[PDB]
Amino acid sequence: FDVLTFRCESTYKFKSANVYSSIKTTGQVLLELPTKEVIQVGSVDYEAGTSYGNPVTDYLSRNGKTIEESVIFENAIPLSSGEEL
Amino acid sequence: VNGDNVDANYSKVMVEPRANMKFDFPTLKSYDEIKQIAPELEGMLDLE
Repeated sequence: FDVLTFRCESTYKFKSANVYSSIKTTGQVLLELPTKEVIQVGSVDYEAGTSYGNPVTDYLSRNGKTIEESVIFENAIPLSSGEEL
Repeated sequence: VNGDNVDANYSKVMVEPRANMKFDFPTLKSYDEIKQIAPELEGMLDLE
């Protein structure tokens, strides 16, 4: 595999204000073939108790870019102006 | 997982060194040691 997209979901439970009592992080990992077929390579199965952060997301926070769909313009354009609104 | 408050307690506090300027008069030997270095010379020279 050359590139992998991790489409992931998490379930946190808390024990104090910013510590976690349990983390369950599952998800699917994905490969784009040159024939544009998407086949799953493997899975994520993380589960821990009494943690302070999610390792799975912190690994993806630094070692990859997010698949960004909300692409923001450089200068936002106003649609209508005046008192009309 | 274990938090950034814990892993600071994994590194050890090293000691920076300073200088220890003393004055150090020459180290006086003990008197029973001073007579093994010099034998029966006692009471012979006038110290004045």
